Amino acid sequence: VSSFAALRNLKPKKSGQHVLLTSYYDGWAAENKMPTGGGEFISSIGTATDDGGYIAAGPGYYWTRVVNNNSFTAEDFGCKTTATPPPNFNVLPAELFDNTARMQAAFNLAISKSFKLNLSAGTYYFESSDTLRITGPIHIEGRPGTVFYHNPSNKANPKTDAFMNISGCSMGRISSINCFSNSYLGKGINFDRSVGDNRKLVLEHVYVDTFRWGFYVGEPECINQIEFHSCRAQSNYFQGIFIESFKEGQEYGHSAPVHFFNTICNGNGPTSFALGATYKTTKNEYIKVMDSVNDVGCQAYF
Amino acid sequence: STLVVLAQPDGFDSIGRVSSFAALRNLKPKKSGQHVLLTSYYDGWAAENKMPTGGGEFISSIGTATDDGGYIAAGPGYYWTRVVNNNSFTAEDFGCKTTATPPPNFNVLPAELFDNTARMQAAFNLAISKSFKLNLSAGTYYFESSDTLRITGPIHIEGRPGTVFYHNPSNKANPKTDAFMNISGCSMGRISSINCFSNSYLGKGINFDRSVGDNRKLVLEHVYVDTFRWGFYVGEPECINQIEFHSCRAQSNYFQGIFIESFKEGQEYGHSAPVHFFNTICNGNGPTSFALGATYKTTKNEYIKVMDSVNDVGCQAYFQGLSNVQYIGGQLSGHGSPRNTSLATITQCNSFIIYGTDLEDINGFTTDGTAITADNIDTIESNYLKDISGAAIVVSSCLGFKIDSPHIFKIKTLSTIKLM
Amino acid sequence: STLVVLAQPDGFDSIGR
Repeated sequence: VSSFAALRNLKPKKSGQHVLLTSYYDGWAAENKMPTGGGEFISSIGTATDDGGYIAAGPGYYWTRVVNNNSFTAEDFGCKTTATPPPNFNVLPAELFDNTARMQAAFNLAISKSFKLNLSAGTYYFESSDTLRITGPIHIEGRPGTVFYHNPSNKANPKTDAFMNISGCSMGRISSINCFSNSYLGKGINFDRSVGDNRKLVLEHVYVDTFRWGFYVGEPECINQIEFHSCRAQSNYFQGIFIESFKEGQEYGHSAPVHFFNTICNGNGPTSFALGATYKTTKNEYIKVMDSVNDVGCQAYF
Repeated sequence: STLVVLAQPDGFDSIGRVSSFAALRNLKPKKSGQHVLLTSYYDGWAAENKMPTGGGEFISSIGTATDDGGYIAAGPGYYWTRVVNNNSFTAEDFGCKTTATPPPNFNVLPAELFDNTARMQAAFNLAISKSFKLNLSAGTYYFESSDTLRITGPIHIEGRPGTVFYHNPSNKANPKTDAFMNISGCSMGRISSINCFSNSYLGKGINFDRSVGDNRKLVLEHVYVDTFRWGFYVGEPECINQIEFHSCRAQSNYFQGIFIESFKEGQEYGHSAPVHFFNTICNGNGPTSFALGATYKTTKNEYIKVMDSVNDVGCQAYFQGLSNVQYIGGQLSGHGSPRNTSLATITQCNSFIIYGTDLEDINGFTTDGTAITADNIDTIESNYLKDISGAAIVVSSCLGFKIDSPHIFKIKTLSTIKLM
Repeated sequence: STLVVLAQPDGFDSIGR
């Protein structure tokens, strides 16, 4: 079978057939690259919810992937990578395909079935009004060169909306990812208790650059016993790490303990260039980066 | 004509398959070197709601070899061997099964009871012998056997969030003290992301021994041990040199979460050294009032009294006869009001150092079993001065003890540190 | 006839490598 859409249109004669899917999209050969996202599928007669990865549905039948070694790749869900842009201020990648909805379907499969998600090198681009959510324990493993690039153009509040939200991820691991935005807007990764506590989550080689805040925590009891190993927060507009369990006049609360091992915060804070900069969105709107002409910051705030 | 059928988009379905591993045992080859496909280890997955598992590709040989139930399927005068990819394989390749995870309540068993002990022993043997990594899937593996599961050499084991090992001690010869899992000789191994529990307050979770050799640089990561009698047990010298615990948890065990005792009184001196704990937690270990009154009902309808005596006490962690021990980060806490003499007890060690560990919530007792309240506090200080009890951390005959400045709270016993 | 050969439990062997 040539592509995932062709698979949706392929009607089986009997439940339990095995077929081969070469690649998720066709036309790799006219380009200069190899097929990706293919695999082996088995048919069933009945109804099921199409997923875009694991399950391909037609009228009265569906096809399910055979998953090997309890793991899969984001390409299995139709995500695409491209060449990485430089870290300069308003610079976007060369091709702009939005991966948010397909990557959300991939995260949902990894949390539901407890498969490990394998990411490849290159940049995944994200330009969506929705935040990417992790809502349970998960294994994610990238490669040296795995990049998540966030465009805040479509967010309802670009300055404060989060790119990625993590909640309830006990005993998970997330390794080898580089998130950056080139905008001085938004939160890189936001931790919440909207699902539960991230009780023994481990982040390893996670890098967050050029947002407004890199790692953000703003409520109690949501990062108990979290661990950061070899992580980096760099060149963010206010702080690299911002943890604030409660504000003035609010009920006391905390999270405890918190462990940082060989993590670096470097270059966070308003520079004179940043103070004067204006961000140009893909809809040709202009967003003033500064809040006030007297902005100051720090590397880490606990 | 037939090539036209084969070249259709669904032509791969016209290739045949072997339906199960037993069918593979009965498949006689015509010639050594044939290749065949095995759909799944067991058949009948389609009548259920779930996908094939444990299949792969096999190659035939003419001769004799010892069957494994995984790697090699043998018949009379021939056999079949799996093709293994990326030097790794899964427990399903050996016929293991998973089921839905029970809640952590006291005498609650899973819904389906298939015993995985002999097949998991075969898989461990293949991983140690050939140096392949073993991949485990989510769900519970159930274990109910008179034999302990043994690891006897260096190994890589990698589970998933939700991988559970459930142990039923009904068939053990001595349920109260028999180990579920024995580790020995595992230098440079790694074991990660496993949750073992028993719901019985009986047995040892993971026992370390020198029956094969030293566990010289074994690394345990995200290994949880719950509701046994002891979570991690060490009971002889020179068997955990340079071991490492990363992000591990021992929780709700009857006496201790961590029990290390190189030698007892009147025995020759010995130790293991160094020992490294990083961000590990022991919590809720010790005899609770429910546990003191509980009785375990076995699958054979026998009743086993959980208590040893009505004055049972415990602690979160117990270290004896060690040297150069570092406890970095982590937590030790008595959540649930178990009866504890202390949170940590240290005896006859050399250089025990605690860096910023979180200590909290102790419900204090003496070694006899006397509750330590305000009303009798003065009496305690007179009559139990020489007892190994009465503090959040009790230190006895330790050279080079050191604790920095952690946050401590809810200490309802006589003192915070006791030195003796 | 050849389809019957290919559909046997050891049919994958008849593919060359």
